[PDB]
Amino acid sequence: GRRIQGQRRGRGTSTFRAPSHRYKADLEHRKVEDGDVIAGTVVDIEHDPARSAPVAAVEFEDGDRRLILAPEGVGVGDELQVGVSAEIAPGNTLPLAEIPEGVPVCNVESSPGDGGKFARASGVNAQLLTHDRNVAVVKLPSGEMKRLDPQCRATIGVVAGGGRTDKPFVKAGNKHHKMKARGTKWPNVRGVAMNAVDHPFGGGGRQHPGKPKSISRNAPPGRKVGDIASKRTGRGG
Amino acid sequence: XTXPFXX
RNA sequence: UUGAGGCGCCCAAAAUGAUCGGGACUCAAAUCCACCACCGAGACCUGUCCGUACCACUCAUACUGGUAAUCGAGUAGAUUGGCGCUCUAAUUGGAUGGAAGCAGGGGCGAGAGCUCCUGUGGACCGAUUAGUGACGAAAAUCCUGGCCAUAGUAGCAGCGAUAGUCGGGUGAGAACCCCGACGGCCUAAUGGAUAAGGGUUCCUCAGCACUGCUGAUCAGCUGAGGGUUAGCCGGUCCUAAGUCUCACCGCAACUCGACUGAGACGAAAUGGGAAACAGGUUAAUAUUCCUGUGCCAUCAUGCAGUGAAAGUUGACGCCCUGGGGUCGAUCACGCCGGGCAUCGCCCGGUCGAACCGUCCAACUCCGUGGAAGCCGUAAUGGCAGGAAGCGGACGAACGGCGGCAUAGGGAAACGUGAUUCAACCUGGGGCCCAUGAAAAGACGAGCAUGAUGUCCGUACCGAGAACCGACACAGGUGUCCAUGGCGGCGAAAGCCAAGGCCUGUCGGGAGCAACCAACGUUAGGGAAUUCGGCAAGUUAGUCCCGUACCUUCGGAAGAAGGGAUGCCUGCUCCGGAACGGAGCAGGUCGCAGUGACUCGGAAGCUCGGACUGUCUAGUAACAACAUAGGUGACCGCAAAUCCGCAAGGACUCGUACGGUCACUGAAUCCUGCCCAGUGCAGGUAUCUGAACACCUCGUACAAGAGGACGAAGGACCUGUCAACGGCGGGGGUCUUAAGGUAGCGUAGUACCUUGCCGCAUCAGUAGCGGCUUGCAUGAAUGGAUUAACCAGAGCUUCACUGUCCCAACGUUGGGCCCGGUGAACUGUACAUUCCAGUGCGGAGUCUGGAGACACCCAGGGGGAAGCAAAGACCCUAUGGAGCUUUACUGCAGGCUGUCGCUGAGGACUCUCACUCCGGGAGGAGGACACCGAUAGCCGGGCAGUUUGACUGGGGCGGUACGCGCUCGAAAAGAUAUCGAGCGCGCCCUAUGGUCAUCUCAGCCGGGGACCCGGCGAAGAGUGCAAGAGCAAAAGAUGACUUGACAGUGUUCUUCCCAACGAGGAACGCUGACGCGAAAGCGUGGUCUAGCGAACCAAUUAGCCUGCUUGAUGCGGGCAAUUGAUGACAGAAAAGCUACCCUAGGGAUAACAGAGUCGUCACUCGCAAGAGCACAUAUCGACCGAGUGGCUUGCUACCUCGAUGUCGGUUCCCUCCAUCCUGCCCGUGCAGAAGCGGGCAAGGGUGAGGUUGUUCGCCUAUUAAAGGAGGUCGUGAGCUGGGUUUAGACCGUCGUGAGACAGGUCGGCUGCUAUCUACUGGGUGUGUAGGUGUCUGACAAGAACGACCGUAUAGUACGAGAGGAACUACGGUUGGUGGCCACUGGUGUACCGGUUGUUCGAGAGAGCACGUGCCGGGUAGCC
RNA sequence: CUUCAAGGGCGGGGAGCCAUGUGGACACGACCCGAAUCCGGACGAUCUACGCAUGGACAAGAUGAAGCGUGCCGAAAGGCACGUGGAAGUCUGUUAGAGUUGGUGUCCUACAAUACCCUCUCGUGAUCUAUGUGUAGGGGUGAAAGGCCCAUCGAGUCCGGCAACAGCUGGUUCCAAUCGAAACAUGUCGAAGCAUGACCUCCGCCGAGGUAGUCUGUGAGGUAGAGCGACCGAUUGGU
Ligand SMILES: [Cl-]
Ligand SMILES: [Cl-]
Ligand SMILES: [Cl-]
Ligand SMILES: [Cl-]
Ligand SMILES: [Cl-]
Ligand SMILES: [K+]
Ligand SMILES: [Mg+2]
Ligand SMILES: [Mg+2]
Ligand SMILES: [Mg+2]
Ligand SMILES: [Mg+2]
Ligand SMILES: [Mg+2]
Ligand SMILES: [Mg+2]
Ligand SMILES: [Mg+2]
Ligand SMILES: [Mg+2]
Ligand SMILES: [Mg+2]
Ligand SMILES: [Mg+2]
Ligand SMILES: [Mg+2]
Ligand SMILES: [Mg+2]
Ligand SMILES: [Mg+2]
Ligand SMILES: [Mg+2]
Ligand SMILES: [Mg+2]
Ligand SMILES: [Mg+2]
Ligand SMILES: [Mg+2]
Ligand SMILES: [Mg+2]
Ligand SMILES: [Mg+2]
Ligand SMILES: [Mg+2]
Ligand SMILES: [Mg+2]
Ligand SMILES: [Mg+2]
Ligand SMILES: [Mg+2]
Ligand SMILES: [Mg+2]
Ligand SMILES: [Mg+2]
Ligand SMILES: [Mg+2]
Ligand SMILES: [Mg+2]
Ligand SMILES: [Mg+2]
Ligand SMILES: [Mg+2]
Ligand SMILES: [Mg+2]
Ligand SMILES: [Mg+2]
Ligand SMILES: [Mg+2]
Ligand SMILES: [Mg+2]
Ligand SMILES: [Mg+2]
Ligand SMILES: [Mg+2]
Ligand SMILES: [Mg+2]
Ligand SMILES: [Mg+2]
Ligand SMILES: [Mg+2]
Ligand SMILES: [Mg+2]
Ligand SMILES: [Mg+2]
Ligand SMILES: [Mg+2]
Ligand SMILES: [Mg+2]
Ligand SMILES: [Mg+2]
Ligand SMILES: [Mg+2]
Ligand SMILES: [Mg+2]
Ligand SMILES: [Mg+2]
Ligand SMILES: [Mg+2]
Ligand SMILES: [Mg+2]
Ligand SMILES: [Mg+2]
Ligand SMILES: [Mg+2]
Ligand SMILES: [Mg+2]
Ligand SMILES: [Mg+2]
Ligand SMILES: [Mg+2]
Ligand SMILES: [Mg+2]
Ligand SMILES: [Mg+2]
Ligand SMILES: [Mg+2]
Ligand SMILES: [Mg+2]
Ligand SMILES: [Mg+2]
Ligand SMILES: [Mg+2]
Ligand SMILES: [Mg+2]
Ligand SMILES: [Mg+2]
Ligand SMILES: [Mg+2]
Ligand SMILES: [Mg+2]
Ligand SMILES: [Mg+2]
Ligand SMILES: [Mg+2]
Ligand SMILES: [Mg+2]
Ligand SMILES: [Mg+2]
Ligand SMILES: [Mg+2]
Ligand SMILES: [Mg+2]
Ligand code: NA
Ligand code: NA
Ligand code: NA
Ligand code: NA
Ligand code: NA
Ligand code: NA
Ligand code: NA
Ligand code: NA
Ligand code: NA
Ligand code: NA
Ligand code: NA
Ligand code: NA
Ligand code: NA
Ligand code: NA
Ligand code: NA
Ligand code: NA
Ligand code: NA
Ligand code: NA
Ligand code: NA
Ligand code: NA
Ligand code: NA
Ligand code: NA
Ligand code: NA
Ligand code: NA
Ligand code: NA
Ligand code: NA
Ligand code: NA
Ligand code: NA
Ligand code: NA
Ligand code: NA
Ligand code: NA
Ligand code: NA
Ligand code: NA
Ligand code: NA
Repeated sequence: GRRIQGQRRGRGTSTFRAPSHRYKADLEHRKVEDGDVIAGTVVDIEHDPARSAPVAAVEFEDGDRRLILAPEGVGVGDELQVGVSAEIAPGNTLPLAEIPEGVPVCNVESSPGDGGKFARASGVNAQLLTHDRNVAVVKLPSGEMKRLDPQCRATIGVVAGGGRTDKPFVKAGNKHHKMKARGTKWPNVRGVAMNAVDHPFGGGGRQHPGKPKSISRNAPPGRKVGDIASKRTGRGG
Repeated sequence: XTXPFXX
């Protein structure tokens, strides 16, 4: 047959890429030799095209102007701080070690210094639970307990724009416009509606998958479609 | 090739 | 009275025109028995010749003589002698006193071919012999070239752009080249400016051979010249998506490849951007040249300035909106110029830049002020955190104002105000799960004077002739002019300017016929048309009133329905006002007031999809795709998923409110049961599970054999169905897990089926509702349902109407005639055909007849199985491709063990390689991971292939695919079919072998056991089909035995004849045995079935052999046994294709023809029976005999280089087995009404409802509403509803692709007529100059068919009820021919009314599609 | 050679080698043409699909969402009326522009290798459009039709492999003389083909019989017919 859609994707052509040339800023934590003496003032609040959520512009003491993954409640004028001694308020970024347990955190680092990886979507937030001289236990937004180095820096508060998913798109046109700002091919045609040549589910006189939808993890790309390595399906039982 | 000549 | 025979008669019906070949024939020209004489082949006889064979002579196959009664046909094919062509060689010739070739002609040869004469030609050409070979053509839908018919034919008409006419000019020549007038056409274009693209097409002169749909003096044509001028318009510069180069890395390698780093490239209308305006000028350029005026940049000098880089700008989305404001447009008045002439109107003009200077509204801010309710807006809004007011800072236009300008421009005047206001300027509000470039550059940052400002583009077209489309192509092709006038909501129609054009480039003629394209109008009726209202029509603008069901409360809704509508006079209200809007009163015309134009028909029921959206460029726009919404799956990012060979990359400037992978498909009510199979996932005592290392054996090593350990995986267990899918039979459990819940239901799913009932209609295979046992409904393979939406499918109603009854007339372009231009398709040949026949069964050409004088014009297309296409259907080929899968085999990829990198101290620590995070310091990780190598598992993701043959086509079924018997099989042998009966793929250590003893079934008699006797040639038994053999045995009993032995042959068979293997059998030999007294018997079973190659392995005994050589190991070989290929003389092997493709086949199916006639239709013979009695008024079984060729079936003859389907339609001919009509017979015939039959084909046999239907069902009429043939008549006539392509849905089946003798929505109809045929029209020839009038061989007709009524008569008849006829009349219907006084239609002749617009008004006209609309209408045609 | 043995197989009493012509076989293009493939390297996104960059386009009218305002009612929450406002994959619309339902009209050697006319759909958005740019062939692109990738698509185009192979259709050119078939048997993935036989022809050899007809003799045979108290099995009735 022909490569299925998932295979055209990898090639990274236009249709499948994100309009990076239209993105504002690779939101990443600042760096500080140490001390923590760093702090800047919120200058503006902008819309981040890449995440359909607001981001805050900031000017630091050393005259450094950069956009920041904004938590909720951060307004212009506000003064944020980034360092080991940074105050324990919303908006400030500091190593989990200095953050008190039970505090909602966002934009957490996987490895200290990576500048943030976890919890960065609209309104999500991690949860610092356990402290240790060795491990800091964070409960990610997926509900998973993540064991992190207490040296991994993170921002206090929950990500801004929460509740964005509550309103339906209502019409194709609204998806269209949003989709156009992401690295995604849209709309979606179901395999079952295609020709056998184009997808493992294609063909037939009527529309239905030609085999059970649950595919093996070891399946080769081109054949791995439907329910990937499903531990189970359905809602019952 | 499509029924009546040549539809 | 009866028997037999000959000839005939009855029985006896078919489709264009009857037949024995025809004419025709009757004491025959028939038939039968004899007889006579003739005709009639290439046979037979005979003369001569030829060939072939043989004989004699001969070197001879040279002659000569002889023989053939026993020689003379021939496709494929074998054999053999010869002719012709090129060039070489030897020998030898001809030619300018004329070679070759060519044309015509003479002679020879059976012939291929040779040769001569004449003319042409003007320089080469042969013969013999031996060679040579790109050596001989009628053919291949053969190739190239040329040419004829076609044919003076089609096209030069069709397009909402119908365009011209009269004078004249130039000229050899003028319909189309030019001037004028008149008449028109184009209005987002047919005008103006341009991008791309073209590339000289631009201008001028000279031309017409080419090109131009005709002509040309003209030209985008030909030829020669000429033409494009920039500091301030573009390019150039900047950066965009993105691109390239170098470096680095990869790769076997590169002209290859991702990242990273650096550099460069990337915008001419239309991104950003230093600067130019006005006039004049040329045949052609022009913000470029010239005149005037202005501006920018850089540098130089001088003065000022020390500021100088922070900031601003460049620089930005979508929707709504206010304010400022120019051009334009219009209004008022003045001036200049024109026009008009009944008035006093109408048109044009009334100018003047860049730039310099200056003005500033909005926004923001400041002071003052001091609002507790005020300020403000179109709207939102604003304020003690300080509102209004006042004052002020900053601050706009491509705008105003002044200059510019006793510049420029105008014949002149060379205005002033106003409204609405494009451009341009500046604000306010709203939206985003969407956030709406960047860089160079400018500003910030003065002034004078001078210098410099190069390089490239610049013509023209920019399209119904300069571009792409082969064309001067009705197609395609971007931007700006969106503000010209009336009109009106309008960038709409219609009409008209400016500007453009008469080149969407052939004309002339006929009241101009048929026929065709577009179209107008048609009385009465009104969907009767048709698959279907297809096509057309109706409605229509604006205001007022008014508005149902349902509904998601938005909608439905312009529901529906009703009324109004002009002009004129005088006014009111809103507003600053409009040349804006809303109303009032009065007057008044028309058939008509949105008077043209513009401009919805409406309502309901059902189905589908929620909606807008998407799609098969070029037959499908749909119910298909998408969608929001619902759900499931995967993943914590060093992730899941995906790309790359690698170096590396997309997702990702992303992070679970993410994004990947799938399913379902808005809302609403809901979404039952099943984990057995399959899939996915988790677990796992135990079982199974590879390689490395390890243990044993083996080998001086090694190959190799085995063991131990055991990963993923599997077994096993569990979870899971919004995962593939499943939800029955039976009974009051069974398969295989469950056994169909809510719902829905004859469904786009229901075979039966037009289901039953109801609605509706005269009538309803339709539609709707109810029922519903559901062939074969049903829950995210989503079920039910649903407002809104729809070029979706079905149905009903009102309205409307030429769709129809049933056609007519008209309009324009063709058609027809004439001038000019000028193709193509097609062509074996012949060709005036017709009716029949025959023939490979579908003939212009054969056969028999008939008909037929030639040529030409027009027509509609009957035939040439017409033209066009090597049939798509079907089969076949050891053809192709796309697709599928638990087909065969492999290849990626994933998982997993192991080895290397790889290090220190069956679980564990560390750090040092290696990895990752980090700017670094350092942190995490860590001998793992990554990478290289290997092993096991998963593995249609991908690749290559296979998937047999036989067959009354193929498939399914079957195996007649290897064997045996009887019959078929025709008394030797051989012998077919999917022929008839039926078997074999073993079994047996005895069921083999020998010997001894013995005789069986069955029956009878005596004491179904046993015992005795008798009869008993064979019916018993002998392993198994069948057929055959056998009795002191081949059978039975008993005993003994292992010959069912080794080796090697002969022969037959397998395979008749007649080659062919394995296998089988018969008969020997050698060896060794058994039994018997012995002869002898035993080469398995009494005979014919019980079977298997090569390679490879194992096995038996002996030997041969392995690369200089010895030893050991391990190999190679001679002989043979065993292991299987049953498709059985041996491949290792599944499907779909409707997305299809190719080679072919009528070797083979579907359609039609043809043969057949079981089937079907009809008849006849006999006449049981019933018909109250009575076979025969009527009905009529059984059985028997037939005719037809409508049905079906069979066959496979014809066509697969195509003979276009079903149904319908239109139009023509026919058949009789007759429905009606006429004339008759019988009657269970009183009459009337019927029932049955006979002759008979003249005429008739109609209209509608469901259905694509044919068929059939139903309604009302009727004299009756018959059936059938013509290629199931009729697609070079129509239609296209159905079957039967490509899309899609449902049910069923399938793992799947996909299928269906299931249903359903959608789905392109080609061609200019040569021949023949006919309808009509002419020109000639024949009869052999003329005018007029006739005749009538033959030819055509349906020219007439039928019905109702009245008198007869309430009569005959009859108890009555009821109720005729002859005849004479009147009328109707269908058909036919003709005609127009009458009625009716038309009537773009004509006359009138009237809307919009233009000519100033009036008058009088043009346009509104070939009449603007409306009203009337003559002739003619109907 | 096999072999106790026997019996078999192959070979043996000197003819070859070379040359030239010619018949035929096998491999190769193999007498010639004839088709759908398969594979390699290249050239195409001037068409079209999808994306991206930078620009442009949408007369006029209709409906009237939120928000806001005024008035009335209310203790309040709020409600009602009127106005304002101007929302919408909203409506009408040949505005421009886009699309393509019916006529199964015209055309169908066309104006045109997809046109013309009328009718019809959309027309503020998932909109339309110019230019620039990206994706390339078992690969793209695809709101999915196997659609599209320059009149080319169930795997583009060009050239090459290449004179592909075919058991399938078509064709294969001068004269004469002699002989003269087979359309059958066996085997075959074989039945549209081959091989081996039968059969046709040619050559060398052998050397006296041969046997298509008839008669007779010595033999083989169970078909026609017939018949069945002759088997066998069917098939009537009566005392
Ligand atoms: Cl999303
Ligand atoms: Cl000769
Ligand atoms: Cl330019
Ligand atoms: Cl405002
Ligand atoms: Cl009637
Ligand atoms: K055929
Ligand atoms: Mg980032
Ligand atoms: Mg995108
Ligand atoms: Mg979808
Ligand atoms: Mg499909
Ligand atoms: Mg597949
Ligand atoms: Mg579905
Ligand atoms: Mg087809
Ligand atoms: Mg002969
Ligand atoms: Mg000589
Ligand atoms: Mg020939
Ligand atoms: Mg003609
Ligand atoms: Mg005209
Ligand atoms: Mg001239
Ligand atoms: Mg010119
Ligand atoms: Mg550049
Ligand atoms: Mg520009
Ligand atoms: Mg010019
Ligand atoms: Mg110019
Ligand atoms: Mg032209
Ligand atoms: Mg009428
Ligand atoms: Mg009807
Ligand atoms: Mg009818
Ligand atoms: Mg219509
Ligand atoms: Mg007023
Ligand atoms: Mg239905
Ligand atoms: Mg829809
Ligand atoms: Mg199409
Ligand atoms: Mg459509
Ligand atoms: Mg269509
Ligand atoms: Mg969804
Ligand atoms: Mg759908
Ligand atoms: Mg019903
Ligand atoms: Mg369910
Ligand atoms: Mg489905
Ligand atoms: Mg063919
Ligand atoms: Mg087929
Ligand atoms: Mg294939
Ligand atoms: Mg890194
Ligand atoms: Mg495959
Ligand atoms: Mg077959
Ligand atoms: Mg015999
Ligand atoms: Mg024996
Ligand atoms: Mg083998
Ligand atoms: Mg063995
Ligand atoms: Mg065989
Ligand atoms: Mg055999
Ligand atoms: Mg074919
Ligand atoms: Mg045949
Ligand atoms: Mg025909
Ligand atoms: Mg009769
Ligand atoms: Mg008749
Ligand atoms: Mg027919
Ligand atoms: Mg008929
Ligand atoms: Mg016809
Ligand atoms: Mg036709
Ligand atoms: Mg025609
Ligand atoms: Mg149809
Ligand atoms: Mg239909
Ligand atoms: Mg249909
Ligand atoms: Mg007119
Ligand atoms: Mg191959
Ligand atoms: Mg392009
Ligand atoms: Mg309002
Ligand atoms: Mg809309
Ligand atoms: Mg519209
Ligand atoms: Mg398909
Ligand atoms: Mg010959
Ligand atoms: Mg001869
Ligand atoms: Mg007999
Ligand atoms: Na399927
Ligand atoms: Na011959
Ligand atoms: Na000014
Ligand atoms: Na106007
Ligand atoms: Na002309
Ligand atoms: Na729409
Ligand atoms: Na299961
Ligand atoms: Na399971
Ligand atoms: Na079901
Ligand atoms: Na639509
Ligand atoms: Na009409
Ligand atoms: Na004809
Ligand atoms: Na294919
Ligand atoms: Na096979
Ligand atoms: Na044998
Ligand atoms: Na018959
Ligand atoms: Na044919
Ligand atoms: Na028909
Ligand atoms: Na008759
Ligand atoms: Na026919
Ligand atoms: Na027809
Ligand atoms: Na047709
Ligand atoms: Na191939
Ligand atoms: Na392109
Ligand atoms: Na309101
Ligand atoms: Na159309
Ligand atoms: Na390809
Ligand atoms: Na080639
Ligand atoms: Na082949
Ligand atoms: Na064959
Ligand atoms: Na044969
Ligand atoms: Na065969
Ligand atoms: Na003799
Ligand atoms: Na006989």
